Amino acid sequence: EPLYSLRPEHARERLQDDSVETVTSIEQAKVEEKIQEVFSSYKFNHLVPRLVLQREKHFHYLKRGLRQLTDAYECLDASRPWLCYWILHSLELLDEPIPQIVATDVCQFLELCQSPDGGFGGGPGQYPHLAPTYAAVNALCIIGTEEAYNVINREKLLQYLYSLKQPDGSFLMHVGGEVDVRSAYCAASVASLTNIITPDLFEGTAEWIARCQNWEGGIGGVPGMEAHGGYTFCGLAALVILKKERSLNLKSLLQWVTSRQMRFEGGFQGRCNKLVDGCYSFWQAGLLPLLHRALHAQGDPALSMSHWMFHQQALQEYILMCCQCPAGGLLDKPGKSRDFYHTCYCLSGLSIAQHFGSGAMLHDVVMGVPENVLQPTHPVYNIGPDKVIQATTHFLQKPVPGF
Amino acid sequence: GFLSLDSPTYVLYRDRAEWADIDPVPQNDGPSPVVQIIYSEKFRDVYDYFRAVLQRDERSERAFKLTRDAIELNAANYTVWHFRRVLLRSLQKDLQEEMNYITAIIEEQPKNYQVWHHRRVLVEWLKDPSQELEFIADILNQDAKNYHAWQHRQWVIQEFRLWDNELQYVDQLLKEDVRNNSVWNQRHFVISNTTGYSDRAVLEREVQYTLEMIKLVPHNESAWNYLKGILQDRGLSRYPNLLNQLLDLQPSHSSPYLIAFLVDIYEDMLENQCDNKEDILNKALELCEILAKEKDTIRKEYWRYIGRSLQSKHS
Ligand SMILES: Cn1cncc1[C@H](O)C1=Cc2cccnc2[C@@H](N2CCN(C(=O)OC(C)(C)C)CC2)c2ccc(Cl)cc21
Ligand SMILES: CC(C)=CCC/C(C)=C/CC/C(C)=C/COP(=O)(O)OP(=O)(O)O
Ligand SMILES: [Mg+2]
Ligand SMILES: [Zn+2]
Repeated sequence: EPLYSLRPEHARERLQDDSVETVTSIEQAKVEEKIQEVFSSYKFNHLVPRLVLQREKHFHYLKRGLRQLTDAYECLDASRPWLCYWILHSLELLDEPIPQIVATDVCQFLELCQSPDGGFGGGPGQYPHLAPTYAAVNALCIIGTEEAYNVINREKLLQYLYSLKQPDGSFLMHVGGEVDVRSAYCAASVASLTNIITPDLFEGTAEWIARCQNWEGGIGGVPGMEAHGGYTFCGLAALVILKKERSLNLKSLLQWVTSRQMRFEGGFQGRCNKLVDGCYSFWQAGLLPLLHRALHAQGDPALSMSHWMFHQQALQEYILMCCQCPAGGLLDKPGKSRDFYHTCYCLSGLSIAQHFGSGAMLHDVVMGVPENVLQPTHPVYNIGPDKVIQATTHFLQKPVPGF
Repeated sequence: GFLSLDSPTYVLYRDRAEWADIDPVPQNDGPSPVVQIIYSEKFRDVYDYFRAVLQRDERSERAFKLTRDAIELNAANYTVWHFRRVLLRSLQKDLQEEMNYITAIIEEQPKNYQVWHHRRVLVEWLKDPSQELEFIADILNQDAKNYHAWQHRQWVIQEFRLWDNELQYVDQLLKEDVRNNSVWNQRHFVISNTTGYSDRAVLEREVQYTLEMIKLVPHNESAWNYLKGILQDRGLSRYPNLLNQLLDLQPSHSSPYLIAFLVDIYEDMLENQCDNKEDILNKALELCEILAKEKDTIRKEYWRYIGRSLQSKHS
């Protein structure tokens, strides 16, 4: 019918296991049967399909979570700036305002997470780490007040990034920590937003990230590892920031990412032969605007002037039909419990799937009710494009710190 | 003298005699809190005591046992892991007992980043990789796609030069699940770091093995990605027999993967000044249209992009 996933021909997209069953085919078939039940529900209940983003339920879930969380969140006690970021960004995508008092309370809490040696920890008094540093800077840029900008100690932040920098061009996540592509992205994101990029900070970084692109076309956590959506987004987004996307084979990358959209489910998988997951709506589909900008900068004449190189409609259908929790919040797939991480990325991926843009060109695809339209998101930073412009302009009136 | 966190006789640190001297330090969440977690009593109790030993930098046997509880409560707390490693060195703890502990904790939470990083630090300290491959194989026996397990496996093999039995282990896992992409990745990792793919006998063996895998399971994307990945290097057009050999699977072993591979062969032929240039282009454009409209419509935008791209370049 008007919904791609509900067309009779869509039944042909089901798994073809070639009569050879393995753990992979068995697990995929189970997910497909579950998704088919969701897709068929309208037909079985004799109702007209209505794709509605449950804005009010999502807002209630988010406004509450911003102040207080159950003990189910104990496993995120060293990730508190991530929770600020996930919630504040989900509220920004839903066009929900931050009361000036809440903005102030977030600023003050992120100040407590900030290390006297630079960067942010996952909670008050915790050691600094690149992942809560990225989340804290992103959350402060979402608030975007002078008070939020002033929380960041730019000189100590630069000193902190230098303390993690490795001779091979990579970065540690934290002191005595692990090295992987996420760290290059977390460092490049905070350094570009706060205007602390010195001539040698990212020396060898582009080359180290390019060594993470493997035989599949995608990018692994470290050289030699299996290509993965989260790492591929981190790798490409860091190269966009560094203006070094050409270090990658962009065509093998384009082919690998597009192949990650599931023909049946419509959503994206994180790796080849794994299951669909709503958060890959951002990590994987977020690569298509980055590749479009990269190919366009090389003057590609065959690029679309209205759509991203993925099925925008099928992704929105997967998110709207399978990833909404009735009580508010979004999830990985049907049968999974809601969480602020999936709420953030399902809505981020929905915004990307709704909003196309390339220079002068602007084209929206809004599946279901028109009220489903979200605020746009910057494909590099995953914060509002207006917040990116405002933060960059503000930090550009400050000099890059000296030694 | 361990008192397990799940033990029916576990007692809160605030009710323990050997901890009476120390005042627990509460978390400073500020006056108006945000993303405040309503911690369970057990969690709050261990973390208020951990905050006290950390703030005073107490490098004691009791602080060491306390980190085990704090890790058990939240194994992602990297500050706790850092302090535990400070204590392992300061207290001169037996690192083989610490390996027994990390083995048990990884078995419980095999997806946690911190646990694998700690195991790597221990292996580095001990300069002992002897237990590694067998421990990883036990994790992979439970989840054959565990990304941290495969990453630790590659680190182990590369660092300690344990290449010799890896292709055999890869062959075993591929028999179990030919669709396991992490295993196809390991295959490439092993070959590229040993013989390489420049050795013609190795390349031939790999392409034949992959083609036999494709015949058994034609819709298995991993084997198709692997065949492409090992040949795309020198260029698909460099292998003239490949096209005819795939075109001979068109009635029997067809899939949008076979069709997509044909388009990749045609793209490369068109870039390397092939004979019957206009014929190749139209063959490629026909397959692009079939893929976009019929066989692979989820990728319609990609296939239309390729169609336009091929036209723009090779018209
Ligand atoms: C890779 N992937 C893709 N879908 C999911 C994942 C992973 O589960 C995953 C994603 C991720 C990405 C960025 C920052 N933090 C995390 C974190 N999540 C944990 C679960 N969670 C969460 O709310 O759980 C509750 C409180 C409901 C139990 C959301 C945050 C995490 C922490 C350790 C590890 Cl090994 C993996 C992950
Ligand atoms: C900026 C930043 C910190 C980005 C993080 C990116 C991200 C999502 C990373 C995931 C890394 C990883 C080892 C996943 C494996 O888990 P899995 O078993 O869930 O993978 P799968 O979904 O393919 O099964
Ligand atoms: Mg760590
Ligand atoms: Zn997910």
